[PDB]
Amino acid sequence: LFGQYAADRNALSYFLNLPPIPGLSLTGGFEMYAQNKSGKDYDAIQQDV
Amino acid sequence: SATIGTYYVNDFPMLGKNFQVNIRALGDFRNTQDALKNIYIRSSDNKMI
Repeated sequence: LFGQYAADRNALSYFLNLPPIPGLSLTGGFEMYAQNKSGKDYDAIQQDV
Repeated sequence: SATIGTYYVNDFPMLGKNFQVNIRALGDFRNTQDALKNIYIRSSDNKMI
């Protein structure tokens, strides 16, 4: 499937096999949240991120 | 309530969280017992009473 859709065209396609365990991540990728307290606009938050 | 007391109309945004908006008369006017004399209200005939 990846070979078929190598050309982006107008869509971004990611093909994944379903998780072996629902609600779990095999890679262990951390989930990190950076909380803004001053109240900066989301554009500035995205720039900093 | 608005002149003598505190009237919480709605909320306004500051530092992300919502904070109250309160209407009250200047403390000097509410001090005396005869504060009612200074206060005014408009009848249905658009006359101040």
